[PDB]
Amino acid sequence: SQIQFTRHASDVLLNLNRLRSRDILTDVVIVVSREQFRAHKTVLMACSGLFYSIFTDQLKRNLSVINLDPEINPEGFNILLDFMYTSRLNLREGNIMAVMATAMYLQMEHVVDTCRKFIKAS
Amino acid sequence: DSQIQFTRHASDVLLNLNRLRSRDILTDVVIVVSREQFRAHKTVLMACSGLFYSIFTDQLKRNLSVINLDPEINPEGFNILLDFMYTSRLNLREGNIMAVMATAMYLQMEHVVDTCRKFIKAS
Ligand SMILES: Cc1cc(-c2cn(CC(=O)Nc3cc(N4CCOCC4)ncc3Cl)c3nc(-c4cnn(C)c4)n(C)c(=O)c23)cc(C#N)c1O
Ligand SMILES: Cc1cc(-c2cn(CC(=O)Nc3cc(N4CCOCC4)ncc3Cl)c3nc(-c4cnn(C)c4)n(C)c(=O)c23)cc(C#N)c1O
Repeated sequence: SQIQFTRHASDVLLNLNRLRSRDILTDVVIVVSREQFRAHKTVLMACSGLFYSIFTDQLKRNLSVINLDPEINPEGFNILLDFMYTSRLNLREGNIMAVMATAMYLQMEHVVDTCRKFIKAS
Repeated sequence: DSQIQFTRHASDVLLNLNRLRSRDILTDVVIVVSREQFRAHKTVLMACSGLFYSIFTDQLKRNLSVINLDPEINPEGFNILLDFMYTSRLNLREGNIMAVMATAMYLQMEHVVDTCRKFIKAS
């Protein structure tokens, strides 16, 4: 017998995004071409297969500054990073290309799937 | 303006954070509760507790790796609330209601406290 708090997880994520906005306990800077992004490694690992792999591998686990592949563009990463901390994704025909490629690179199948559906729809 | 919202994202994030805790991956604090030690992520503690948010909002308190709770706090009560923080689920029983409530009040977790109040009424 347990009590289920329906909004707990969502409330936790809100507060994690609050901490991100004020740069509290952020422990990694993601560099994407010309832009810097600060985040929590734990959240990154919780939302991306790439980051889960990096931060559990003996080569890159302790890095505090990560450089994504040059082909990734900052606009797409910003979108997916905001999704990580909000569960919300702003998808349009003008950014779907970048969003889908970034999500495939970050290994985030749900966004990829949603992108594929968005394409075959329009 | 509008956007797509993934209804299960947050729950899966929390589950993966709990998996990292179980693996002791990127845990950055030890909470000492009488004779017991609990490892955790400050970020989750801050996101779930008014006490932990207040403590760790100080970068010098945030630098600490060992936090001793009030010695009067029951370790089983804290363990129940720690599991709750990482799962959204609270194991409330007649055998533990008093420890959970006192601990929830100490950690400044209103929803659990009020849940315990409703529980005590129903009993
Ligand atoms: C909430 C959310 C999460 C993810 C998402 C997160 N992670 C990383 C991840 O799994 N971390 C953890 C896994 C475990 N394990 C416990 C034992 O069993 C399960 C694994 N423990 C702790 C952590 Cl932290 C993803 N990894 C992949 C992937 C690609 N190749 N492989 C081999 C895996 N794919 C495809 C994904 O989608 C995601 C994506 C989205 C989206 N969109 C999303 O919303
Ligand atoms: C999901 C969940 C959360 C909480 C819960 C979490 N926090 C801590 C918290 O808010 N941290 C953050 C706050 C902010 N903001 C602060 C205000 O504006 C600027 C930004 N930014 C990031 C973070 Cl991390 C709580 N603090 C109190 C409390 C008691 N006195 N005071 C003064 C506060 N009470 C009563 C609570 O319940 C909770 C409890 C439960 C339960 N049960 C639960 O399920």
